[PDB]
Amino acid sequence: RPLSFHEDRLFPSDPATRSYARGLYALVKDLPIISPHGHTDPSWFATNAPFQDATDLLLAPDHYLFRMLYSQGVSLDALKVRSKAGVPDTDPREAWRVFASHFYLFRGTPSWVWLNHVFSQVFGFTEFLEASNADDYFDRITAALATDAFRPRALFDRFNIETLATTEGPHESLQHHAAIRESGWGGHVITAYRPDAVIDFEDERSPRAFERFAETSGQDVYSWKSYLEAHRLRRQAFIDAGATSSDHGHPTAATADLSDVEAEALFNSLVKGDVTPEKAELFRAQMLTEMAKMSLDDGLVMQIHPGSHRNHNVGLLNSHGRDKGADIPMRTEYVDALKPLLTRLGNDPRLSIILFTLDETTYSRELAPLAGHYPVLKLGPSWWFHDSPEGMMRFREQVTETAGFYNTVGFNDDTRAFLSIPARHDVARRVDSAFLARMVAEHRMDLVEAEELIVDLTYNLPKKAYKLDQRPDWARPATL
Amino acid sequence: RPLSFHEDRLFPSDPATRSYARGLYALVKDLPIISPHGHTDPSWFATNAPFQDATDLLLAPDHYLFRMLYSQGVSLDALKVRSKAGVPDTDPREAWRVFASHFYLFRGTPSWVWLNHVFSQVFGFTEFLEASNADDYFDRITAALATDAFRPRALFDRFNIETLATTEGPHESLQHHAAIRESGWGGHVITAYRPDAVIDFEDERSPRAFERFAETSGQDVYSWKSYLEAHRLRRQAFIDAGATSSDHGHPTAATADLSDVEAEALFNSLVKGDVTPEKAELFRAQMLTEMAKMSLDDGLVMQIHPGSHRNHNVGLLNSHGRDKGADIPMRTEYVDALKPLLTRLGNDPRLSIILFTLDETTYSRELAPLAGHYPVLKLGPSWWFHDSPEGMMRFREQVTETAGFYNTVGFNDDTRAFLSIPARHDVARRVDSAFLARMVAEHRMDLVEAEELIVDLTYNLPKKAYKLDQRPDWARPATL
Amino acid sequence: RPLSFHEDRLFPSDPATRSYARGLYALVKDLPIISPHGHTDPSWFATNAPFQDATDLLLAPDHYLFRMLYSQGVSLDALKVRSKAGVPDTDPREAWRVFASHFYLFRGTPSWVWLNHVFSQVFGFTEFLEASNADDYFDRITAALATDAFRPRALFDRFNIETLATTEGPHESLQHHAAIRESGWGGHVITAYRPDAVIDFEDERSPRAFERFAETSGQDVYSWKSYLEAHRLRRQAFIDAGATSSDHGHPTAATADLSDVEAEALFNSLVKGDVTPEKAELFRAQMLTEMAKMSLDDGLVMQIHPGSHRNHNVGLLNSHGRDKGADIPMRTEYVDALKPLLTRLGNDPRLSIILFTLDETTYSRELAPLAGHYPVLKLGPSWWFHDSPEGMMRFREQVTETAGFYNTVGFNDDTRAFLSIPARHDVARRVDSAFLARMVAEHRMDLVEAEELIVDLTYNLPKKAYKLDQRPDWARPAT
Ligand SMILES: [K+]
Ligand SMILES: [K+]
Ligand SMILES: [K+]
Repeated sequence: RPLSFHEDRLFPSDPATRSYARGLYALVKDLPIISPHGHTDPSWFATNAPFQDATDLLLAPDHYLFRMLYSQGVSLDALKVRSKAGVPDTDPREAWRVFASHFYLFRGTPSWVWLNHVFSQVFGFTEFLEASNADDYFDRITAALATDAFRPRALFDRFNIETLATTEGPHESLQHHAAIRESGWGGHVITAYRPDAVIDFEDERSPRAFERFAETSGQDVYSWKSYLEAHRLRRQAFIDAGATSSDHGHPTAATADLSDVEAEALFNSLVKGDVTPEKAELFRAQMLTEMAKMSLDDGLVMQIHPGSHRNHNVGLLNSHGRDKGADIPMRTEYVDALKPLLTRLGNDPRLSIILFTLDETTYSRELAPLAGHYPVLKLGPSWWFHDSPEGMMRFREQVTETAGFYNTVGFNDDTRAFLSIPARHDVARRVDSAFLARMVAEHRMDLVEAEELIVDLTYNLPKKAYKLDQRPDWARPATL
Repeated sequence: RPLSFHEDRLFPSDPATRSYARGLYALVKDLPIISPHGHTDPSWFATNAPFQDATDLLLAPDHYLFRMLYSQGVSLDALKVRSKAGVPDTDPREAWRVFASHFYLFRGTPSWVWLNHVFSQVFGFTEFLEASNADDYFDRITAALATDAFRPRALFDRFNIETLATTEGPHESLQHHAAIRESGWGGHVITAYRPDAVIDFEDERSPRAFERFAETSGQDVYSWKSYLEAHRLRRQAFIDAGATSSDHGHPTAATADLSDVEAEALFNSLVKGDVTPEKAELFRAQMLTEMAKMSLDDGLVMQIHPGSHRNHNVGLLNSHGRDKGADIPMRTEYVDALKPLLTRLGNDPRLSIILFTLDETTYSRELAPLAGHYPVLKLGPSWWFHDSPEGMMRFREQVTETAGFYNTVGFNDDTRAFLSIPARHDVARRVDSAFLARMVAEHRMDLVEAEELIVDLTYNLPKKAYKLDQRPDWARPATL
Repeated sequence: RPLSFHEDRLFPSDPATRSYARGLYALVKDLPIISPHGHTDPSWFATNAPFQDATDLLLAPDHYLFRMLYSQGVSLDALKVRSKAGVPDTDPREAWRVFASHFYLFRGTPSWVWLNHVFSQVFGFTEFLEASNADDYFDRITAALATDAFRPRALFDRFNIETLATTEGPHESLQHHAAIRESGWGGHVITAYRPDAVIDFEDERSPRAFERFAETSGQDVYSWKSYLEAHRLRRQAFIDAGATSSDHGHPTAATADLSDVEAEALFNSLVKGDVTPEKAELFRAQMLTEMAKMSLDDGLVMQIHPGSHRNHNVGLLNSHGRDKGADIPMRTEYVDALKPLLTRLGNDPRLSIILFTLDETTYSRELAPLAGHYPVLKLGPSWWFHDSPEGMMRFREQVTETAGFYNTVGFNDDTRAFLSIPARHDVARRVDSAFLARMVAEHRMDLVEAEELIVDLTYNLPKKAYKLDQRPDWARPAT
């Protein structure tokens, strides 16, 4: 069976609308990729070591894929998924065989589009992945990964990535990032500040996180005023690594505006070990405001990623640990939650906040009204389960009416799967084009406006929001 | 004015999409109906007595219809709706006359589609229902009901129903199901286990339910371990009557994982008469887990139907009683709610749970993320008010990207109106055809995949999910 | 760059569906405007004084426009927005300049459609608004407002408005309405009862509104039984001014059924000064039921507009005050909330309630199942942030299947911007035509049904629902 990957995919069937869409996408398809939020390993580009298997690249590290298979009765051992006891005994060929046999599950899901984009456009496959085709797929991409063109830096250059952001905590060292810039390569690989491990006292890996947060900053992190200094010192070390943004994956969008003493008192109680869910929530809430207060000084762009019920499968958390596809969205609140921070700093020009959600109902109700008013608020793209074609379309249909396009930030891939990056960004460009085309076709915007918009949405608006206009000296110049 | 019931109804207007839709539907339109959850009376097929009126068959027992009329100033006595004081004194012809004169209300509703299917396909009417057409409709339906071709069993065969499930509690007899099997007629009419009345202590008809639950089981029902034995024995009796499923219509999706002594303690308090809203919730929650623990042994597929505010009209509950169209959906939660059961049994191979909702906002947020991960969880079709062209489409648009298609169970009609069964299944088939057609037209799926999926969704997937693959000897063999 | 305002705007691109839409809209485009809920100033038509600037008419009063600009970093002083310290020192021409340079922000928003309608249809502009175009736009509409064709009364007649309802509290005078109905101009301008200031005790302007509520009624407003009489007497004065409606903008849709004695107990505590959030909520809850009980006698139609977290920007409330575009929607509940009122009066033929929402998730879940059952309940059109093409389409797509079309109430504009009224009503007619066309094209309704429906939805249904069938003798006959 052939792999048919149509040049006009994701555009609406209506030929009038499809013709407008294709023209808008034409203006935008070969523009460089700006990836200002993501979870790729910077040690891939630091060492420039090859990837080994198809499984180690596409199957084992991607939770979107092994979720579905786990959901249908397949063990994580059968797919070589990294356990807490280490990498399983399974043959990487046999792990791939199981995936290929279960590839039908992904029909109508965005993984069908992303992987077939990788298969047809990166590897040049001409047949569709099945059980009969499985081994041919395995050894042909294993062989491709051994070649010099499929080295991490070479792929970065081939994919036309202008900016790539990894996410690191304050307790981990930025040694791999230093290696990117002191090598002459010039690929603009940046970091972002995720202090979640030293902010969430209910995190099980928080005691060890605090311990190496002390090493990296050289401060008394168990006393409040030097805990804050430690954040300031580490933030500056991130800005020195090029970072322009901070990221905050809290369970809630809650913020608080405690006095310096009220915060210290709370900090003392939690460090003492008297950790209640109420105190831990309030500290996370106070830290959002505290991080924003530092952003007034150091100029970091603040991303809030709330609403994930992390580690919902308890039995899986014991056996395999974090990020194994069992993080489930919760209903999130913003109007009452963000009010304390917005009372203090909501009209401040020096602050920039980008809001994400796992709860689509808040789009037209809360997010678009808030962001269409507050100078500091901006709207991030549809995230996680919603970075799909239908989720992206719902975003545009529900957000634009009140917020407009200029109160959004564009798109990020938000992935560990490196090869899927051009695939994911392509999908975004086509869906934006489809939305914009429909506005032209229904005479809700002029074509001249639409042609200005995709270039803005794709390229200019991400760059302004993430303060990416100032390229460093160690990076390549920005060219079209 | 003519009854124009078009061949291309429910397909999108876009001609390229419409023609894919038409092609997929043709592959599926004449497949047998599998109806694994519903509320038809089993006595209809055991006695094979004819229906009497157009009013008694279409108007009086259907709450979808009299709701709208009651909503517009019509009394239920005017429409011959069974009161708590019995069947009203009004003329069935006059009841039909009022409905006919108010049939315009249903413009744009799915009942327009279902009833016009019944009028044009089942009865062969050629004119549209109006006030001046009313009497002609009444006596032509009534005359038709006297014929041998409109006997319940004869209609079951004409409709090409393969499997029909009814819904009984543990306190009622499986009298009519035994009579169906024992007869020469080979219709596969089965049952479903719905223990709601002996589980909800806040149910007003619970003390009488518990009383006859003791008669049907022969057990000490007001003592814990033998209340559980009474459930096991009754479930076995349902299995022997052909049941493959259980059904749970609780106010919430809440589950619990109490110890044996904690469960007995709570049970004893409620049996004593200390029914507090908190304790009644906890028992309904604990019983969800308890039914799943029984399902580990007997293989009953567990359907959860939560989130209905039953009997919202208090005045109507006093005068007429239950199921009179005053049950309003509530905001429903699944993530925290289902966690205690999923921690215990979420990764078990032997357990099969099907989740339904009245809260469409949980599709992309909670249900699909949960069902796209857990081995035990599957998604039921859009239910009740969302069992409709716009509703089924929203389900498919919001659920597919995370759960896929193979984590869904197809379609159930969930109706008492027997004549609307082929009408409702036809709507399911056209909307599914329309959705798949849009995937093909926008090149998000290959035609080959869509042709496979339409047949699976219609026939194979409802069969697998409801364990309908073993026909019993007392029914017909399954042919296309 | 030309101002191209296409004659088939807002209809779907699909040529067959579009052709149906165009035919349904043709049946309805020139019908008179029924505006059963709005916030226009009755003194405009009473005095018939002209409007001054482009800024004072279009930019400064409309919060949809200055929301977007403030959101991008523009000060409200730079846009001549009324502060608490009065009208700013800035030039109206220079305020217009800022808006014109930032008109690109409104791409994809309903403000694009409304304003270009005003620009092309009301004014006759031929070029698109830009920074280089700013000054020409300003003084050409400044000069047009001086002319006799653009006087409030002349525009009312030109726009073919049949009915206009304004919104007044019980503590203010209906002098301007009295001036309307005694002059020879036959424009049907009515009012609507909005008792929010004398019911919400957490309102900062409540103690002052209680004082003038006593003045206009001549009752002991600070004791329960005469407080209720003060409402009844003021409600009669509104009906004298032609009002058919009351409006209730509470934070919650909560209702209550307290006894006469529990209600007085609660009232007495709040008048004492013991205002707690729980007591204030319960009073707002009880007062909804009380207004409903009054509606059984005087026949007023009850509009519930819940869910707005008003004055979310604290610093802006202190500096500029109310209605400055910082009123954010909250999640709203209707099922448990409306139950105490519906247990008492849910089946009563004399009662009419119209339900609004700011929370689109309640449409298919709560609002349509409630309205598709209870004899008293009806659904108002998509409100505020949702009175827009995608919002109205989501409304129709989520409400119709359970509630039907006859449990809805048509459209209202809900606006201060008087020139935007025909624009907003046109959008409503185009989207309704679009939705009905899609039903016909998918053969879910017949064309005969759709042809009846847009005329009902546009004209007949709003009139029946707001009891606008009996024209008073001071107003022009409807034609
Ligand atoms: K599953
Ligand atoms: K109604
Ligand atoms: K903003």
